[PDB]
Amino acid sequence: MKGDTKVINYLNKLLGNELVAINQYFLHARMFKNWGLKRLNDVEYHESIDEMKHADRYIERILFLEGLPNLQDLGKLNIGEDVEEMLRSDLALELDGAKNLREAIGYADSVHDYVSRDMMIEILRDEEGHIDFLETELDLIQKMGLQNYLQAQIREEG
Amino acid sequence: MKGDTKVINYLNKLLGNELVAINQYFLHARMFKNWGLKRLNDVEYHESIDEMKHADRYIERILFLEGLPNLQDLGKLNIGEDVEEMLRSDLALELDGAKNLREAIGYADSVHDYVSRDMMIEILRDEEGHIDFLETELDLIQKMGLQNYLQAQIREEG
Amino acid sequence: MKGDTKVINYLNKLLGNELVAINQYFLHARMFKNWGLKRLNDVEYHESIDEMKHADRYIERILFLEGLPNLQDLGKLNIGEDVEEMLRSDLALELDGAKNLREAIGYADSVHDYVSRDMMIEILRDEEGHIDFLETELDLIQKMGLQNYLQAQIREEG
Amino acid sequence: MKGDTKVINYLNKLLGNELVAINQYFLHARMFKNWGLKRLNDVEYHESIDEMKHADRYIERILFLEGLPNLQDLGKLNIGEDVEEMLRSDLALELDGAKNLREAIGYADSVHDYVSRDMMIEILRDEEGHIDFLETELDLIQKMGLQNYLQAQIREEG
Amino acid sequence: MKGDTKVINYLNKLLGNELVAINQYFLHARMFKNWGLKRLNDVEYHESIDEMKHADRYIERILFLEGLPNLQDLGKLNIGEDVEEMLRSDLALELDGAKNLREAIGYADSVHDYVSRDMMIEILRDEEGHIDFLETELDLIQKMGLQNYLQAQIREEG
Amino acid sequence: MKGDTKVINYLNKLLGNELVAINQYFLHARMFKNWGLKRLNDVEYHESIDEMKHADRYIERILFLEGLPNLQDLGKLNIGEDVEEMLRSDLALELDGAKNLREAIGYADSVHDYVSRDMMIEILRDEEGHIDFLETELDLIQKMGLQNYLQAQIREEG
Amino acid sequence: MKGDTKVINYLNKLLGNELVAINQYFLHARMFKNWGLKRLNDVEYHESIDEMKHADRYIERILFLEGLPNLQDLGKLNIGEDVEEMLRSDLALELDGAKNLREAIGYADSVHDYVSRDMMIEILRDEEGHIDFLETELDLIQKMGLQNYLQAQIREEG
Ligand code: HEM
Ligand code: HEM
Ligand code: HEM
Ligand SMILES: [Fe+2]
Ligand SMILES: [Fe+2]
Ligand SMILES: [Fe+2]
Ligand SMILES: [Fe+2]
Ligand SMILES: [Fe+2]
Ligand SMILES: [Fe+2]
Ligand SMILES: [Fe+2]
Ligand SMILES: [Fe+2]
Ligand SMILES: [Fe+2]
Ligand SMILES: [Fe+2]
Ligand SMILES: [Fe+2]
Ligand SMILES: [Fe+2]
Ligand SMILES: [Fe+2]
Ligand SMILES: [Fe+2]
Repeated sequence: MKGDTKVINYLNKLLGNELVAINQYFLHARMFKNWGLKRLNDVEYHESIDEMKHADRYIERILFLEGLPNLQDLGKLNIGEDVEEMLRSDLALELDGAKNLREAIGYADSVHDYVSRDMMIEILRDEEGHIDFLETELDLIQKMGLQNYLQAQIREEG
Repeated sequence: MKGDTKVINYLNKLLGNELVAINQYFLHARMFKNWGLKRLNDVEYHESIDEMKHADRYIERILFLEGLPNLQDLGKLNIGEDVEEMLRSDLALELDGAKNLREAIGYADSVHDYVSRDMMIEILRDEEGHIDFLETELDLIQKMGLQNYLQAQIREEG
Repeated sequence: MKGDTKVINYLNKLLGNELVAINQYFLHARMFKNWGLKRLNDVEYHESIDEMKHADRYIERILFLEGLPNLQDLGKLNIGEDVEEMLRSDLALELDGAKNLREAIGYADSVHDYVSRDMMIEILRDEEGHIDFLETELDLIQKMGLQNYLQAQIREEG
Repeated sequence: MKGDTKVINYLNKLLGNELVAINQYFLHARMFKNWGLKRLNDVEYHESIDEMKHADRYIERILFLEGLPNLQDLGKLNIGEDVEEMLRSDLALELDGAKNLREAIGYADSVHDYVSRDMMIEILRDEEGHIDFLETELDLIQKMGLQNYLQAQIREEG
Repeated sequence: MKGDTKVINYLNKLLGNELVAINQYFLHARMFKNWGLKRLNDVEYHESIDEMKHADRYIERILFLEGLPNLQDLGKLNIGEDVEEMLRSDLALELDGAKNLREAIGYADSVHDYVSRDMMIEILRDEEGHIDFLETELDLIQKMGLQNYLQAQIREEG
Repeated sequence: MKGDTKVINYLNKLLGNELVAINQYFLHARMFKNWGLKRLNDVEYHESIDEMKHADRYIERILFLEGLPNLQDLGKLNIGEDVEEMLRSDLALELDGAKNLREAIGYADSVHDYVSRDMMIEILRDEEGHIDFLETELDLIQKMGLQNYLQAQIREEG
Repeated sequence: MKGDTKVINYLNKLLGNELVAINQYFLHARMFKNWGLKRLNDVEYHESIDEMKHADRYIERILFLEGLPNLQDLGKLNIGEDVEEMLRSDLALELDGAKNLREAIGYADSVHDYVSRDMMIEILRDEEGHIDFLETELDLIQKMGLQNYLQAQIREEG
């Protein structure tokens, strides 16, 4: 079914955001793993799979609307060298992605692409969950101190 | 069965205490949840359900004694902005409720409403359990320090 | 994540509606229970739990958006003294809450709070179900007469 | 296999009757459902599925005999506004369909289309069951009165 | 263990009340059974067993306290000839027994027979349940009318 | 609950589209079945049930909003005589229905009928799935040729 | 453990190859899915997961050897517009990656990084499997013709 062109560009831009998050979350996960911060590896990994699922949804949707999914262009990763910095970097990235999502959802509505919209509202809801997680971790770091926070990441949560 | 009027007023006043505790405990629970203090959310939540059960018992009793349960008037919530302050506020509230309970139990005895009394002694026993919990948490905060105490709330207790 | 201020006020106002319905439905339930109208106790009780779930969702959302959930202010209960009057009162309350919900959903859309909106559309759908139930019961009362209607509430529905 | 032409016209006319009954029974079912007459929704719904099965049989038979099933022409629905009127309308419709069935069965016999006949005798037997149901309900309405009859439809039959 | 004499007289008087209720409830049950009011037979029967359990408790207690249980004197039965009258008669009897129970509980307290008291408060709680049942049935009779009430007793409650 | 009048007209028009699709899909299914194209019978049949579910949802919604579901008027069926033509006809019909859906969804939003909207967005999502299926089949016919395509429909897909 | 620098550059270059293959295989998979070539979607998807596992292994190894995994630079995707072209493009990519792998394995040996080597020989073995698959499919296309080949991709392999 021939989709609206500008909807497809939004879908590709959103896809672009997910491709960045996939990589940044996966590296972060395995950095934590290497450092033995077992709990942060499990969570960041599971957020990486999340973004993968999101990318898949965009890709299928773009293809269905008869556009060309763009997996070639990869935006800026910002990795960071310590826990706080890296969590903070993931948070900034989610915030920028939520902004793009808000814009695309409004536009899909105005051209009547209600199913693209509905898929996007779902993804936003997942993002908003990732945002909540990061914000919470970052405040815990400050409330309990970095040393206690790190000790609390050594074992996986059952 | 037509109950003693003053017993019904006591039952409504006790109900009023429970309605306050229901709300204060539930908000507290979800504040802790938001902060990621998973363990305090589970406990405060389970104390909220507790007060709900208490309210239900009062409501059924009032109705049985042919009075009018009063769910319209809600006393002062005192929420607080940090863990200690909020736990302390729950403790003051339980202490005031135990006081009212002691008074009502004595009175139900003197007008021979032994089953109202028996229900109330049971509830008091549950309150006394909540009091124990709060007092213990508050002392732990001081003995181990706030930072260690907070770290200890991150995971739920199995 | 810092939410829009006016969205938070709407969320608190909606929360306020749920707190009223929680109490009015619960008292109604136990009044029916006392009268031995077993079936109406089961349904009204299950609608009380429903509103509780709604309140919880608002509370968590407000907290997530970094506002202060307001459980202190409780609007007017209208209890009533016989079945019809009480059902009718629940119906008026749902109708006013649906009105507030419609307004809040429109506003959340225009400030791009699509997830608050999505949660609210879900709640509205549940309300619309409660409305359907009350309207149906009220018509049954008239079609079959009060005496037959009452006899039909004595046993629980399997 | 090339069927007799007039048999195919009969099969299409019978199909036409079923298409009317499908719709009239389904709307009736959901009207009862809306009114909370749970038992009448279950029965009328199950009669709707019944007519659907009948339509399917005609369609397959017409196709097998190499004719063109006609699903385009839809006869007059007569919906009605209250229980009696609607049940009575379903009864008149079944009576007219049984008449057409009797005629078609005789004709299929005389051109030796014994399997079309055999399918039709089966369908007639089901119709005769629907007729029995409607007649019984309509007499119950008069014998026990409308109010008692309505109360008796509120719960589904196990 | 030698009990207080006046406690034993109270226990015998309470026992006397239970012996009356045992018989009155059992006859009532089987009257309802004979009339085909299956539901009232089940409930009144189960209240008869209840009073039997109460009698047993008094008997064991009196014996333990070294007194002589008195099963010889049987107070006035008031049977009645129709449903209302008979239910009303059971209600008056429970009311008189609750009065005696209230008096005995106060006295057991003042002579420090706390376990006799504790057993009696339990029994009172069961009586208060029987009172609730009778009051409810009697109001249902008036609210729905005798004819509808009777029809509602024909089948047992699952 | 009294719905917006124009929403009800949209719901009836959408219902009208579903009634057409129900019949066109069902005949198509049994045509394929007759031709021994087992796989296309299973898929088209399952799309017929799909439209039935959609019709049911509209009917219940219209009734809830207190309008009159219209099952009397049936739009133009376009059946076709060979596989391609028939698939193509189903595709044109879905495309026209999606158009009407897009329009109705926008309007329900502007009069605040958010639950009608939410139901409609769901249905659109199902339609968009049917569209995908038809488009894919039609391209497969061209890519692999009609003879190979037909052979591939002989067995059902596990 | 501080690894050899040039081994880390090889590991990053190999990682780079995997990141390209991940994306190219995933898009290819969902293109096939969209076209209804169910079997090629399953296989290409499962090769995408394969490359992901490979990337993960490189990432963990680089981190262990104390280098910086590079997920920022993405080489040229070559997508293609029809089955042959796309399969052929995957084949050229695997061939270039096998070449880089052969070179890296020899070098790891000469600096005594035997475990990096051992991981790489394993990955090469998987690549060599992908190469086999693509070569076989491409020959099948020629031996049986494109139309027959396409028909053979419609159903998934059990
Ligand atoms: C007003 C703020 C309240 C909130 C936010 C709230 C919330 C909740 C929640 C989330 C549940 C769990 C739902 C479930 O059982 O699956 C629950 C259960 C329950 N609530 Fe409330 N509630 C409130 C007030 C009340 C009031 C006024 C009553 C009346 C007495 C009440 C009585 C109950 C009872 C009896 C249960 C079931 C307990 C159980 O068996 O687990 N609640 N509530
Ligand atoms: C036009 C208004 C119609 C409505 C509202 C409607 C509705 C429904 C519904 C809700 C179901 C149950 C879905 C399920 O099986 O889970 C159903 C089943 C079915 N319908 Fe329809 N339908 C309609 C017309 C038709 C027509 C024209 C046919 C063609 C003969 C048909 C044939 C069938 C068949 C064969 C089943 C499955 C029966 C079974 O095995 O349970 N229906 N319908
Ligand atoms: C580029 C760096 C990537 C890495 C290191 C990576 C890694 C992984 C790993 C280790 C798994 C788990 C394997 C398993 O399921 O057993 C996985 C799963 C998956 N990946 Fe990736 N991946 C990457 C990129 C992508 C991309 C670009 C996509 C395309 C959308 C994608 C889509 C998926 C999907 C759909 C799953 C299965 C999710 C599930 O059902 O559990 N990934 N990935
Ligand atoms: Fe995402
Ligand atoms: Fe995210
Ligand atoms: Fe309490
Ligand atoms: Fe408490
Ligand atoms: Fe609600
Ligand atoms: Fe509600
Ligand atoms: Fe039929
Ligand atoms: Fe019929
Ligand atoms: Fe007793
Ligand atoms: Fe008793
Ligand atoms: Fe549909
Ligand atoms: Fe469709
Ligand atoms: Fe690989
Ligand atoms: Fe490979």
